[PDB]
Amino acid sequence: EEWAREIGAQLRRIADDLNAQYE
Amino acid sequence: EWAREIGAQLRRIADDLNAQYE
Amino acid sequence: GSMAESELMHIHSLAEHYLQYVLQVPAFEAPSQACRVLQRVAFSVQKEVEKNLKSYLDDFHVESIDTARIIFNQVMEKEFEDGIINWGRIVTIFAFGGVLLKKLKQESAYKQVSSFVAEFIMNNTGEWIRQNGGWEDGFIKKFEP
Amino acid sequence: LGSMAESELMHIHSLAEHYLQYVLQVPAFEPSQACRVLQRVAFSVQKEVEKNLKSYLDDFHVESIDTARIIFNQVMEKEFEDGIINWGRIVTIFAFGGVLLKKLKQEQIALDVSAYKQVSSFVAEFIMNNTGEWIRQNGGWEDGFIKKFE
Ligand SMILES: [Cl-]
Ligand SMILES: [Cl-]
Repeated sequence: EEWAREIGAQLRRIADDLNAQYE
Repeated sequence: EWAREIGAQLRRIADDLNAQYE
Repeated sequence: GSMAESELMHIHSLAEHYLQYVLQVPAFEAPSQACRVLQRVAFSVQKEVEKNLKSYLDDFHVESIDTARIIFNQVMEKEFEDGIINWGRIVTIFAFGGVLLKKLKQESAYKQVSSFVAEFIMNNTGEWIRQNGGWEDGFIKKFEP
Repeated sequence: LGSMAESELMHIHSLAEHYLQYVLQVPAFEPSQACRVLQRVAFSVQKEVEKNLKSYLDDFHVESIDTARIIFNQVMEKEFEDGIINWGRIVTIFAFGGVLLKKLKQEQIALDVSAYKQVSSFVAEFIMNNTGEWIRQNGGWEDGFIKKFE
């Protein structure tokens, strides 16, 4: 579950970076 | 404005980075 | 039918076609434009995840669909815990399902993964999708440009 | 006694300078583990910013050090307006200083071979003024920062 928090954080970061890349 | 959007994204990036290194 | 039914079925179709693309198995006959952009954008996210998170993923041994389901659930719960939804996040749902399908294949997975992916998207983002122009308008405009 | 805050500022400034020198590939006269870790993690963030926030970075032009300072302070003020501090946020201070320095090198009107020294100064001031106490309370650069990211 530490992995869930850590992977979930990185995926959120990736997601929101993608969102911003397309405005 | 661009300043507020960049600051907001940096905050998100920082906090996600922080959470990745528990 | 209900709006709920049409939304879920459309999400499931999208999940299925993406996961087929991840499996590199051909399908007989009409790729919608949402399918095509999802293929592009989700697969690029999937490759980034498989590279950036290699050390985490190599720790998992996804020897069953149950293990995949739990991993997906737990990671998705964390990702969405802040209550924010956007199209980038929706893309990562598909991408992470593909990451886990690939791992399952190595460690019907396709049917079961497409189902739990669809359920999560519907239950956590279905209304947001409706409110933000849907798949064949808002989604494609977001990723084109 | 009378030098604690002076030492802290000079250490912060040294980290900021060495990061910005790393960004521009300028050989440093003096690297510690804190510098190596900071260089890895902050540079990761800098590239992420330059890739994903391109459309916002394209919205401004850094034609002078004065403009760089104003933009830096505006963006940083927004980031830290919720009053929260953590090591990830400190990393982003360095990383955005680097982003701005790269812009300034491309966009500055006046010749300014010393630009990175001026940027390191206002980066150091921000860190000290807004996170200086928190740094001291949270293990410093060795027991706090290095352990966080290693
Ligand atoms: Cl269906
Ligand atoms: Cl922290």
